[PDB]
Amino acid sequence: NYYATLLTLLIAVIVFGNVLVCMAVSREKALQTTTNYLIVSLAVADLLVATLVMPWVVYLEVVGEWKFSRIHCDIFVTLDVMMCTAKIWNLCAISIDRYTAVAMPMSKRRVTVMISIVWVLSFTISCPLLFGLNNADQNECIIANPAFVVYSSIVSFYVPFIVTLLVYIKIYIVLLEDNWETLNDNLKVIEKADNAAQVKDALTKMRAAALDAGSDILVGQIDDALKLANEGKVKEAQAAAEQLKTTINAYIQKYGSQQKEKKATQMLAIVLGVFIICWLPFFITHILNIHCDCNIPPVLYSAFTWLGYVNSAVNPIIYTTFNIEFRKAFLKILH
Amino acid sequence: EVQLQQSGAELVKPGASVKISCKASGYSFTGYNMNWVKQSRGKSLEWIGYINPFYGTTNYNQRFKGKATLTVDKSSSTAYIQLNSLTSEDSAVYYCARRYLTGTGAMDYWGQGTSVTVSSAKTTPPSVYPLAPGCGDTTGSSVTLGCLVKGYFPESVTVTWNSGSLSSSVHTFPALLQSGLYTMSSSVTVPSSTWPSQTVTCSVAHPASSTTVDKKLEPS
Amino acid sequence: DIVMTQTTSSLSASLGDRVTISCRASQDISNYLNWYQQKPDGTVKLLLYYTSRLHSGVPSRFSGSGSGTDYSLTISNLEPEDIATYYCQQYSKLPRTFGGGTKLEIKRADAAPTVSIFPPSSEQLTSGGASVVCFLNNFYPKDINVKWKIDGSERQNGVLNSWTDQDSKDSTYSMSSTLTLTKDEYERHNSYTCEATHKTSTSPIVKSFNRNECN
Ligand SMILES: O=C(CCCN1CCC2(CC1)C(=O)NCN2c1ccccc1)c1ccc(F)cc1
Repeated sequence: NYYATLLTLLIAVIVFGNVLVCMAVSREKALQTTTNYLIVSLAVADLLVATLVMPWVVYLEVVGEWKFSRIHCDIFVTLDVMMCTAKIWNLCAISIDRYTAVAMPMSKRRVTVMISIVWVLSFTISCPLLFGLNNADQNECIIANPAFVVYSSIVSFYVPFIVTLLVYIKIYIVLLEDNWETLNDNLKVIEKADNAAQVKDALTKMRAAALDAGSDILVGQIDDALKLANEGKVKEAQAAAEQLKTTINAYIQKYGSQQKEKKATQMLAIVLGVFIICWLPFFITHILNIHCDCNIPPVLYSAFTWLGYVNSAVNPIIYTTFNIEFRKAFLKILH
Repeated sequence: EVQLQQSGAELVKPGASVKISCKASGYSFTGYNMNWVKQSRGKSLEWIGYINPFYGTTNYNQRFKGKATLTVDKSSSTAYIQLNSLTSEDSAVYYCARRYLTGTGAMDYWGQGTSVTVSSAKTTPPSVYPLAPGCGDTTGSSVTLGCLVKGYFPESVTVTWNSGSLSSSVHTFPALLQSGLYTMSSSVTVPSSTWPSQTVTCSVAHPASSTTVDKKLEPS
Repeated sequence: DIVMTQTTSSLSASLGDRVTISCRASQDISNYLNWYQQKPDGTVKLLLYYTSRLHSGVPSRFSGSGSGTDYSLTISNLEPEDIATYYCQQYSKLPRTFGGGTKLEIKRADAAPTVSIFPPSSEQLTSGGASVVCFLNNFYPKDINVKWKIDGSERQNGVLNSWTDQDSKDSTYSMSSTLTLTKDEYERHNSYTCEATHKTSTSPIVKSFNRNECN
């Protein structure tokens, strides 16, 4: 009666924001990329949460007694668990796509595969509930099995969260103009060179300048080219220098793609952070209830349920604040 | 092996509150919802409600809302019912029971029950009156002697004849309320030739008032 | 609030007989009904669920049936352990409700009551009270009627009546009837009479005493 209208407003906000995200990516071609495709899948998941599941949760928050059939409750609890598992696995897939884009910038079949895998795995995880394994008592609607609570926390939350944290750690691991100028100048010096001393000196300066860029394949190739010059093999050193130019251009392209993608990476990182912040107290109280025998009041359960549901509305705000083309598409579709 | 042991009987003044416990043993406590059921003096049963021990959630009979409060202690694996604002209508037996998972809406294992008596009566020892054959009452081969136990509180008076030696021909009648106190009676039967030649004595024992009265039946 | 009705509160059956206990729901509970047993020691046992399904550890003498609003429990042969009170409960909708209960008694041969009457003790008269007591012992069936007469006129108020449960030994019943008067009213009348009608006799069984022939 009190929270009834308030969470109705939250449901409407979630629906509007996610429909907005979906349309903005659907019509504007600046946003039509694979990672944004995964983002739209996540938005569809949140929309399904707000539309199909949240009304019945509001009904239970209002009347306090599930006054419908056991199959009704089983089906909609199945939908709840499946959509939330889909959300977290979509976040994991987005982390994986960001790692792929940053590490290996070198195509839609993979996107279709990941989207289908996310939904297939979520439906597989949530299957047991529709088969009557949820034995809820009369006029109550919960996950009535603690063992299934543990299994769902393990496969639906802990594994995807840990894998996503590790992938984003790998991404954070991945973190010079005068150096490129020096490299190219010494490359052309080797190209116009006619003896071995000039090539040796130029490759020495190239190795000195290439330490700042690498960690390194470029340095090893420079060392191989450098062995050639002590033996006086000028033509072989020049061929190695031509392949070195290829490697240097590849480095330039890679660190340009990386600088382009870092901003979207940061936006998705803060999205993941907000998701974890919203959904952490729920599982914290669950683990307390299980491994403590803590007499936890249901008010905390409902409060943390809704704290985790709030995350279904903050993703469009993050897309608006931390992205340019998304905000442009928003303002344009509004008029 | 499953067992639900409930607390002892309660003798509460009206208006006060009481808290009955129900300790479970032999299964995972947090899985089986705990029901509480009332049985009035009239032997009729009422589903007070139930509580889910895992989530602490409760579902009440709308008739008992605000009268009963269901709680759990997962550490001690114990359910509790608390009755507030006690009136005469609240004195009854209260059972806890375990939700039968296989059978929807059924309770498979019950407790031994907990009596609750709401009364503003003070502990009162009993008045033991002897019942001997009447004034000009002609007797047959057998003679029935009696003892009337009047005006005591609370319940559980124990009546024996000749310290327990006479057991065969004894009838003990259940007590009833009268002027706010309990009354009961006992009868024994012996051959006429044996009384009063062989003593017959009734022993009434009221633990609550720490009292025992022995009355030896005599003619006339 | 589905009111459950059990047709007979008491029901007598010979040992090794077929017993049937009916239970009428106030509406169509669609075969959502369970049967519990409560022994004299108050212990409650789950016998049947879903109107026909035996719980674990109950013998095959028991069987349930029914549809719509009418349901029934059936004991093929009655054993002495089955003497108890049987309750039917509907779970078709909350709240869960129970039936009034049907208690079993052993059927046995008719038996006339032994009637004894006792005047008030002197010890009670010194308290200003006066209880006349009537014992009706070892009779069957439990259907008995007791009237109190003072100087020929019937008295209703001031009469307490206590029945015993069916006897473990002879399966009979007994009762006590107590007429409680003040000493003042007691000493203003002469004849005190305890009259008992029972199926075993066409004439009432009368036991009386006159207060002025006492010592
Ligand atoms: O499964 C979940 C979330 C489950 C939270 N939902 C669990 C079930 C719920 C709502 C909240 C509850 O608690 N009471 C009532 N009820 C309910 C269910 C269906 C219909 C009506 C009421 C998840 C979340 C994050 C994640 F990363 C992985 C999984």
